[PDB]
Amino acid sequence: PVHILAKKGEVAERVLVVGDPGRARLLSTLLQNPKLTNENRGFLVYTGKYNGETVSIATHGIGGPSIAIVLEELAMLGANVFIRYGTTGALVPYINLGEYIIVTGASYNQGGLFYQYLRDNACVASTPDFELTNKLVTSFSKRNLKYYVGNVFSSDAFYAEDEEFVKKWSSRGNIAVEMECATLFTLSKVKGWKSATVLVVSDNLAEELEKSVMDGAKAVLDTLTS
Amino acid sequence: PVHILAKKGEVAERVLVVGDPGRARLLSTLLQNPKLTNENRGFLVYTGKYNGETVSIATHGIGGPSIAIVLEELAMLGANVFIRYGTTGALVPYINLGEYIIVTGASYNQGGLFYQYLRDNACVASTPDFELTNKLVTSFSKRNLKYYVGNVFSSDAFYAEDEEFVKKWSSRGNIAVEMECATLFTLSKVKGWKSATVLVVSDNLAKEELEKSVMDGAKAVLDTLTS
Amino acid sequence: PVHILAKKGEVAERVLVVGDPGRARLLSTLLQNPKLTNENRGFLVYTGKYNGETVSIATHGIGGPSIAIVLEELAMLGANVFIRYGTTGALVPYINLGEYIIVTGASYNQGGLFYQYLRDNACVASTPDFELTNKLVTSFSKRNLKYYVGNVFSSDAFYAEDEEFVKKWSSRGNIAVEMECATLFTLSKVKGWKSATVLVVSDNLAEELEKSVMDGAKAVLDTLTS
Amino acid sequence: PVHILAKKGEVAERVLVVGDPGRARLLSTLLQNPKLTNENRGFLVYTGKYNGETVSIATHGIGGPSIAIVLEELAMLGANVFIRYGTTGALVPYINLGEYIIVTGASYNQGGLFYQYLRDNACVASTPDFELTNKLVTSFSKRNLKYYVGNVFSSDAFYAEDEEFVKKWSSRGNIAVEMECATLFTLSKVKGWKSATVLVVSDNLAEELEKSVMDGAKAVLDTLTS
Amino acid sequence: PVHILAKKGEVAERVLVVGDPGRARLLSTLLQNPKLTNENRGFLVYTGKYNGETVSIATHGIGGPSIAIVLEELAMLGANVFIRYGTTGALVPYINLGEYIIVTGASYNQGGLFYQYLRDNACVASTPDFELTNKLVTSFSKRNLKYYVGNVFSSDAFYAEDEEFVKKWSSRGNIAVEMECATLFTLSKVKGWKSATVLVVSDNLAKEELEKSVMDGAKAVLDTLTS
Amino acid sequence: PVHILAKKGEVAERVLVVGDPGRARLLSTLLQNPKLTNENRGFLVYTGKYNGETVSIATHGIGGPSIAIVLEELAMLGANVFIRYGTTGALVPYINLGEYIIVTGASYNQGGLFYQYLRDNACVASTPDFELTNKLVTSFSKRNLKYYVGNVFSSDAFYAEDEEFVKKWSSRGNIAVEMECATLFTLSKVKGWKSATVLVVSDNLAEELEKSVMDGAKAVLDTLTS
Repeated sequence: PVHILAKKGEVAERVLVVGDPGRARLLSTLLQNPKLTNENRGFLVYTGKYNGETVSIATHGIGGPSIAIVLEELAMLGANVFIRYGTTGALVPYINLGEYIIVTGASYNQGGLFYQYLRDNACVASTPDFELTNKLVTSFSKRNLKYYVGNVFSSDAFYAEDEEFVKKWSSRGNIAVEMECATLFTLSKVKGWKSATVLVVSDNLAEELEKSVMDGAKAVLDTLTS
Repeated sequence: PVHILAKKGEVAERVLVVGDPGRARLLSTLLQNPKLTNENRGFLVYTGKYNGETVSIATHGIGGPSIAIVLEELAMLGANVFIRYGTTGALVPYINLGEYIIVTGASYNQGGLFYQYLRDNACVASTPDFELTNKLVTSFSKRNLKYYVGNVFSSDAFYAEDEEFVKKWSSRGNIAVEMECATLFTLSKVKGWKSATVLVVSDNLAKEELEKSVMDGAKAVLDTLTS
Repeated sequence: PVHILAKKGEVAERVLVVGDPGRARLLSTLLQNPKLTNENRGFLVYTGKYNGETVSIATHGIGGPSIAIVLEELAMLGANVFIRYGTTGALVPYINLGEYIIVTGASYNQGGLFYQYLRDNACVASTPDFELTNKLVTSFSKRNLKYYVGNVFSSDAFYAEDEEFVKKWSSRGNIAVEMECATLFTLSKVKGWKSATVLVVSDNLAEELEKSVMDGAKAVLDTLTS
Repeated sequence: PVHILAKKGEVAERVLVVGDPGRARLLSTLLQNPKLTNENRGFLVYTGKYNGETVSIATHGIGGPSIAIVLEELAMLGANVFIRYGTTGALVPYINLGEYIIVTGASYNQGGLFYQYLRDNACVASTPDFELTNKLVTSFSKRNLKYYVGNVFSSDAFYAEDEEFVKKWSSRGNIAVEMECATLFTLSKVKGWKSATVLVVSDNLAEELEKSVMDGAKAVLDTLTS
Repeated sequence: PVHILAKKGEVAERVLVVGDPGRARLLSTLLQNPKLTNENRGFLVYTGKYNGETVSIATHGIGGPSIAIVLEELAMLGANVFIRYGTTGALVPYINLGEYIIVTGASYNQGGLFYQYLRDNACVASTPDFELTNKLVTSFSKRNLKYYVGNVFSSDAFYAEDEEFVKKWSSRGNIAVEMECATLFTLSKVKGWKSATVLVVSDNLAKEELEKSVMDGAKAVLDTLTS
Repeated sequence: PVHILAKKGEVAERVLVVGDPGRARLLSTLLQNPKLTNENRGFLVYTGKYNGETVSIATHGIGGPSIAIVLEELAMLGANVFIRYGTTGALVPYINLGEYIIVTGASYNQGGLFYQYLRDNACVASTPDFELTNKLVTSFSKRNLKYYVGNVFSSDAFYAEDEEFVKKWSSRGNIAVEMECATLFTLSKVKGWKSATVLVVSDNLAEELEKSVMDGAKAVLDTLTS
């Protein structure tokens, strides 16, 4: 690997991936004896223990191309189970800020990265691992956290204008919008990794936040070590 | 409707859909007082009771265009919950004939029917209802039936040649191939219906037996539909 | 064959295909000594004689994927000449219910089945056999039937909405809409089969009907056996 | 019109179009009292009489974009019936040099010009006028000419390489390759013009020629004026 | 070649290409001892000298398919440097009729000719040779001619309707529209030829005069080609 | 802006953008009185003076989606001139490590981000600003640095396999491969910003490095303030 410079044995098989390096550092506090194993290119990676298991928390930056690079290199270092923990904008009225969304699939526009990996324009089912996702639901339910289960649209252009945005994507079965779930799910299916995702609603297109991010992180870490 | 000619209220809200009219007839014997509510164009639809609950068993033919028409017309007659029960060809070697596959998503080639409904070529997530699919897993487990959970490729050309077929679709996360799950899942997401699918493995690309497998799984699906 | 379980020798080289099993059974009364050679999966197939030749009438269901399977299996049993006889909705105001349309070509949205068979998105000319089609015109003339010759749009989504449907397809040279001739024509040109199509107008998007179907069926049978 | 500077009244309703200015000049000798009504940009157009009717012979250059412009301008001047007469390379072994191909449809790769005119990638049936085409068959028969009826592939890249060229297009129902009938047919169906095409085989990818061109030209003129 | 029927060595390595045969003839009078090296199919090609250097002026007709054939055949006859000199319609209001546009790149709709040459739908950068384009800017500046530098949209359908034409292409970084730059640039990149383009503005979508503009710019192009 | 939290007046009109936060910090040393104006999400942005002008050095992360976000927000804060300074893998034999490439255009696979911004699949010319790029050449020439001018392929999948990679892209006129030039150029053309790019060759697919990066940075800063 040329972006994540951690040595083999420094990355755990179980990894919690976040887009914001700042969140990676903040969540490392939930691990026992956390150690920084990479800082190159801003991709902070911490490794420690939790619930009798070794786990790593890694930064993936923003966008499909960026997360694909991080997942590929972490895998080269031993990782094989990834749970995405990010933020999202809800596309439906009833979901409130600070609540969570457990992702069941990802809609996306074809092209670029997908074409290079799949070699044609087939719409391959972009879904998380069945069992891992159910473990997430169980964990969030045990911690009495309010969540919704559903598909999300993985956008590549956060600023491209679309006057029909909310109605378009929500009418297509998506309850939220984010940017890297489709890449995570599809690449994992091709590579044989087990992946899932949970998002914190930080906006609704249709301190309390710190509490939300922290609460959800504990639930994800429980899932990763169960 | 112009294809399904059922009379007012003859169709249940929950429907078990199959591609073979012969299977619809056969499975209708699992229902209490089954009645033939439609026979037009060969699309046999029966309605009766299972565990005290009213349900229908409907024929959808072969292919996306056919199942789309049947789902649209059943919905106009009052249906809003659909569980497809079909046959499939496995794409991986560890799955045996007669076992079952509970579908979690569907891969497909874009264009045609999807372009007309979606209005562009976006790859909209073609997935079943989460809750309903989990209920199916529970039902099959309770009846000690051997199943696998995974995605399938919904093909439009049964006889089209592809020398790299198995490796291509299996390397893409699909464990089996059939022809209408992608249409079922996507149209349901768009129209607001709750759908799911269970398939009986009849071939592995990697009669008494088949009928027994079909009958055993049908009970598990019906349990789910009336739960 | 997996869906049509007729024994080889029971399917004629000349086949009249219809989408409705009910029409197959009704039209079988026009043959001499008809025998049901298949009913599996609802695909009724009858074989008998008409003006000195053996002919089969087969059901193809609805949609490209369905007719493709039926055609491939009938061919594996010995069929090589197909004439589709179905229903259609006119796209132009001057065509009346009960009249006929002899098809000269089919417009279609590419993808799916065409991509699997052609291996790319080329717009292969989807046309019927020239000779067979002219014989159809001659047969319908001889019987004094009212027909029109033109292209049709083979739709894959009967219920999908399009606010400009009639204007769009009629301005693209199509005079009616149906669902399987694009598949019939293209697959035939690829496999080397001789095919054609006649449609009965049952709607105009822009007793008598029973007689319309029967009258045109006789014209089609004369052609198949000419 | 911007490219064809003929004055209105100088272009006939019936037009024989050829790609080579030189063939336009040569074939003008078959008309009575021919007059050059345009030479701008090399697009020679001649107008005269033949068996009681006024007819024009026009040059269309090479390629879809070129013929599209010429057709649009000839139409703005009063033309509404077009018959292309060009050269082609056979894709099947039994067709010999000097023989003719009466075109029934055109296969093409979508995009560019078709996207600009149709507004999306729909595979609109690219076929000639049914009546006009049958009249061509009759005319060529009467003159005892050797012809074949079939589809052709309208290529946009004469020199692009394709190791499977002949096998691919011949297996797709095409018996010859040319460059502008897909444009001719589709644009005609959209604009409401009546069009057809006959080609002289000058190569087989799978004195005498001068006479072949002249013989078929007479057949085409009889059709245009029938 | 089967379209350009020139005899051995009658075509120069450097060629000024134009779409109008009439312009080729007219500009040939700027050359020392001009000779007509081809007239087949109307594609007039002349060869002569300019500033002691041998050069050719060739006709390419209209559209990508036509210019591709002509460029391929000229290259088979020894040409490897091409500068297109055509006419264009401006897409922005500040450019006046008779002024010039030195092209830096070409926008285009995919498919057809590009698919056959590139073998897929990748958007390969359709740009001219950097060095040659800079030489054109210098040449035009030396002759005090009014020019603008920018990208153009290479259209395949002159008469196809588009109610949002000007705003669409101008908002996409294009300052003018014509029909064969995309083909010229892309084919040249693939075949190893050095190409560039200069256009005379004959219309703004936002005879004596035109001929003068055409003549003045032709000298600047010829200076560049023989530099 | 929600990713780059710098206040208006804290970002200069002229910006040098790099993918690696580490390079942003290292190059800030070349500015007079540099100040850190943003660190949120790891997107380090420094602002200072150079050659009598105010300039900013900003981090854009990896990939089209990531750089699009950074450019959009910097623009919202006043930036309008951007020069990309990154690393690349050469696709041609003759270019050596440590040397530079001044980009004249970017090839790319359509889809995702481009579709969302352009609203269809047109291949819009992805080129840098003419004048700015020439200023770069002048600046690199004045500092006696070895550079090559040419197009690059902007890949979205750094790890997707392609056995024909080098020959494919180099035969298409690209001399190097990177990941965000196409997004930079195209978005700038749409938004009206002036952009350019120079890359340091760090690999050839067909301390000394520190020196190369530093030398090139001075040349880019000269260009930005000229």
